[PDB]
Amino acid sequence: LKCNQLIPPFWKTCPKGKNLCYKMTMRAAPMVPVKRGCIDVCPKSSLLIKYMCCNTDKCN
Repeated sequence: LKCNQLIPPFWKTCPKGKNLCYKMTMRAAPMVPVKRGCIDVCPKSSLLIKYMCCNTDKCN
């Protein structure tokens, strides 16, 4: 269970508990990928920022 952060080859193995990941793109702008990382589950997405969470590696 691992996930890529932004774009060039740089992913990381997620820690126990957090077998999921995400990609916080901004809704303010179209979908600007600001954050990306290893979590468990997505928090409350803000109207200004979309939290694109998943359980599968690479998805972010």
